[PDB]
Amino acid sequence: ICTGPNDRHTVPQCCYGFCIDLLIKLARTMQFTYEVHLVADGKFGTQERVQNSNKKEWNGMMGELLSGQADMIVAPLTINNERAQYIEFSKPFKYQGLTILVKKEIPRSTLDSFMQPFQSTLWLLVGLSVHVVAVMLYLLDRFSTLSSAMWFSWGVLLNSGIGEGAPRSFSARILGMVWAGFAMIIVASYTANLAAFLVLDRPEERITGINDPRLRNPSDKFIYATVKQSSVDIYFRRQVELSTMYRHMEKHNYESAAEAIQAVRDNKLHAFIWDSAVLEFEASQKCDLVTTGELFFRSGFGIGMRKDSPWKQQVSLSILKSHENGFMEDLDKTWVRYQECDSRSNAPATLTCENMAGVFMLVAGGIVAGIFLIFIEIAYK
Amino acid sequence: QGLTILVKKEIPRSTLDSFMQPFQSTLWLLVGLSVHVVAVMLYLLDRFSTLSSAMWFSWGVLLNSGIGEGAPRSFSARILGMVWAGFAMIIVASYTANLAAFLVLDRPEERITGINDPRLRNPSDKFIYATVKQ
Amino acid sequence: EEAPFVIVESVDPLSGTCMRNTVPCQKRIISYIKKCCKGFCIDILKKISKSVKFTYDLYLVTNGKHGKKINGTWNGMIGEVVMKRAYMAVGSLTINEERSEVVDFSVPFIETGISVMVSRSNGTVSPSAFLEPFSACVWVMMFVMLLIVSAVAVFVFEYFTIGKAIWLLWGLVFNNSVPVQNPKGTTSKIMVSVWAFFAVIFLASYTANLAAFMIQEEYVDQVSGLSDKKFQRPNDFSPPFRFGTVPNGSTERNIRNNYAEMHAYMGKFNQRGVDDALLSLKTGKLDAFIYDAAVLNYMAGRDEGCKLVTIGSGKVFASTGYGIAIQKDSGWKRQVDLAILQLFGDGEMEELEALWLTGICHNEKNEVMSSQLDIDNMAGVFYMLGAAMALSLITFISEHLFYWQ
Amino acid sequence: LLWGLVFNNSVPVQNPKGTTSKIMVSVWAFFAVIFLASYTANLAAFMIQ
Ligand SMILES: *[C@@H]1O[C@H](CO)[C@@H](O[C@@H]2O[C@H](CO)[C@@H](O)[C@H](O)[C@H]2NC(C)=O)[C@H](O)[C@H]1NC(C)=O
Ligand SMILES: O=C(Nc1ccccc1)N[C@H]1C[C@H](C(=O)O)Nc2cc(Cl)cc(Cl)c21
Ligand SMILES: *[C@@H]1O[C@H](CO)[C@@H](O)[C@H](O)[C@H]1NC(C)=O
Repeated sequence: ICTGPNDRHTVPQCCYGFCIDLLIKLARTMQFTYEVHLVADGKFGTQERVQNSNKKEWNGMMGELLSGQADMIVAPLTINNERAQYIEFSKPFKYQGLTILVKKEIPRSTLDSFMQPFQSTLWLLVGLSVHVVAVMLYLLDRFSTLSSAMWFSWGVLLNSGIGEGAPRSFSARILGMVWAGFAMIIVASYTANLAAFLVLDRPEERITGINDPRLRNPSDKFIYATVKQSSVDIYFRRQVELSTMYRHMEKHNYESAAEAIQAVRDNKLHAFIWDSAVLEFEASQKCDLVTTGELFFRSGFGIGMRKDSPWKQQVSLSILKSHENGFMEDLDKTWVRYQECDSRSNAPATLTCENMAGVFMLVAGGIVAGIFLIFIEIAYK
Repeated sequence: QGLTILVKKEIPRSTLDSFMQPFQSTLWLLVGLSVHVVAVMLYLLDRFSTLSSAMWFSWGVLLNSGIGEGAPRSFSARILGMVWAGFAMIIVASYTANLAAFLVLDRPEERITGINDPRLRNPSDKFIYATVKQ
Repeated sequence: EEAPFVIVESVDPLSGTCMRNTVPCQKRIISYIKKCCKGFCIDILKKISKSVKFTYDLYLVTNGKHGKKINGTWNGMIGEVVMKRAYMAVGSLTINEERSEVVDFSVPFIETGISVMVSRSNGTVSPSAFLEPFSACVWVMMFVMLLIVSAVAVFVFEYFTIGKAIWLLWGLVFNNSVPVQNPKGTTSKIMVSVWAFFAVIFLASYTANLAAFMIQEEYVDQVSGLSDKKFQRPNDFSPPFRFGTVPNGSTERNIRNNYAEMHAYMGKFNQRGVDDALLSLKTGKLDAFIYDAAVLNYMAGRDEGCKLVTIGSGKVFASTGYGIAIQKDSGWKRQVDLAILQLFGDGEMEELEALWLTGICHNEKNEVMSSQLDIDNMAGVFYMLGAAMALSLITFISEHLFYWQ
Repeated sequence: LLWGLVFNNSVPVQNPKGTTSKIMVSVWAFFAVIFLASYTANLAAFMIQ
């Protein structure tokens, strides 16, 4: 049961999940009877000056613990110095860090058309030179079989076995013997160039952690931010070497944590900063979106208690002993480990029809040219 | 001026050893057997509704030559050879690809880069280097 | 000192007892034989003393162990804090429960656990090599265009035999099996010459792309985790391979006292001393190695060449932390915590890390040339060959099938 | 004929008969197919530096 006052509507609904699982597990150890409710403010809490000179208060669930409302916190509550002066923390049960989100990069974006490795000039150049050498062979054979030689030439380039022509001269022979070499060279170089184009088409490298130099000062092709008034700025703004990124974010900020995913999937945010185990469980579910391999802020959540409850030490011992049997690992496997998708380096971009279709257009060109050319025999006869 | 490091010329030509290298002896003998295998199979399939002929045809088509004017007169032999040819093409293709791979990603060694080269963070004894004492 | 966290060093006669940036380990070990020490945790003590500001000796352990107990009597640094001969112990030390009970523990400062080390791999290539460079679509559009152009050949020579032109055409794609009856007539020859162009473009583009798949990565190559039959079944799938750990340590009880077989199986392949296993894995003497996390995540990244890499670091087993051990219920336990939780905020942690911990092979190494005797991965084409042979036998069956009628 | 064979099959001609001859020529074709292949392989390097 879960009495959520943010439906002014206090409504009883239900709630569950990884944390709830750990709680319901731990319960059997120490005979816990417990109601459960949510936070009206919907934020963790931090030390903030109030009444403009009067006091320093905690604006959230942390305060609700200190205020006397709550008695123990179970949620992804962070650990640092500032909070440690008024709470008591169990050992951490789930380490984590700071990462970035980006959509899937490119499954197939490589080739356009088949003539691409050459450029139109050399095409027409060889198309001319072939008839050139053809008629030259023709004369050299004629004056010590025209259509014959025209075939022989314009075929040998095309690897076919059409026509049974030959040279009867000596000049034509010594010429064709290297005409063949030029033929082989063209096809060779063509293959080599196409291979080059298909192997060194690196679309883009996935941006690498916070220390990626592209972020040293960002180009406007890097939209990224956090949620205004999070606990991450306590390491962004409180650090001096990030104030530039701080200004970029305060201007690029997105509305909601869910608005971040909405905007990334909307091709309007192309990178997003947050904690590891918050996005990583959405990458392996939202297969079009994955993280970066790096970790920025070393910390791990834990359970909070009012200062010096008579079992602080006890629950910490239990959460330790219950961390290595199988509980955390198995609960992750069944609760955070979809493993539905697995990305890699820039794949070798399997060929699709839509960029290999161009040659079929010349196939259709031959098809149509047939029924035209056919009656030319009937005419010439 | 500044502070730098000296190393001899790295490698002008140190890449290839032998032509059979991209394959390894097993597959060689495997195809060498299978060719005669499919040859005699074609022979029987044509014989019982020209032996040396078929032996040529087969053991030639792998070699791109134009030797011999054989053919199949059956239907079974025809439909078999039509894909025997495909296997032929595939072998040569893969061979070229593998040799290209071996010739393109043979990076012998990268020339050591300045003082901040991590190989020097603690050196392996394959890095002899010093100054003049005093 | 049992790792790149504390370093022992003898005495220097030049600059006093030894250099700066190190602190004297003055331990009258065996009988004031002075040594001096530096490293990672030494640095963190030299910053603890900047906000608790006390005085401290530095004397090592009688037994050089990590803290296993016997008969309730304790050994190791724990063994010399349980008797409170020494008010506090730091350095490389895990955090379990049987240790968490006798004394207390601070907030951890670097996370560790269990992982596995193994000689890395050869260069494997998927059995699917042949099929890769195309979508299945073109592979049927092939037959489509073949049949339609054969029909056009029908139309043309109306003005060979159509159970034969297919033979020639299909042959031409796969690089010129064997010449046959060339269809006469100028128009026909034009159409076929056109087809040859499509051929030469096709085979070329093929070889081009197939010259890509052999230039990208591979080789997960080792395991899934402690749940694999590979581990728990010693001889089922692969008989002879064998692994182990080092006894005397913490990582024992978190395997023996919870897993059954692997303990009695490793009881014959354990090595005294850490780097003995490094020597073994250098020459294939042992197959796999299990130990603490951080010592491994270091020892790999600073070898000669990264031929020895973790098995998918992103996965860990029984993730716990190091820490700082204090005598029972002293009032200090708070301050040190309040102390250390500052340094995570001040970036100094990453600083000391870069001062010691970074590894060389951080970048993705070059996907190695995969020279192949790989009958295994090229097998699929042999199996399609056999499939052709079966189609042959059944087609011959069709002969008699028509023949009886 | 021989010179033609190296450069990928210009045009068929009078095939010399006799079993031994045919053996020798079939051997030569092997050298051919290895040669052209190795060529294309290497020429697919100079365009990657
Ligand atoms: C470490 O484990 C080994 C056995 O795995 C044992 O070391 C033995 O070492 C102690 C102390 O030197 C000796 O008293 C024993 O006789 C040794 N065993 C044998 C069979 O001879 C011991 O269990 C552990 N010792 C330490 C110091 O951790
Ligand atoms: O940033 C916020 N709230 C916010 C909401 C809308 C707009 C801006 C900020 N909360 C943080 C702090 C708090 C914590 O204990 O870490 N809850 C918590 C829990 C998880 Cl799992 C991840 C984070 Cl970042 C957070
Ligand atoms: C391939 O692996 C085996 C054993 O692992 C060994 O020959 C070597 O480590 C690898 N080969 C090369 C050439 O390094």
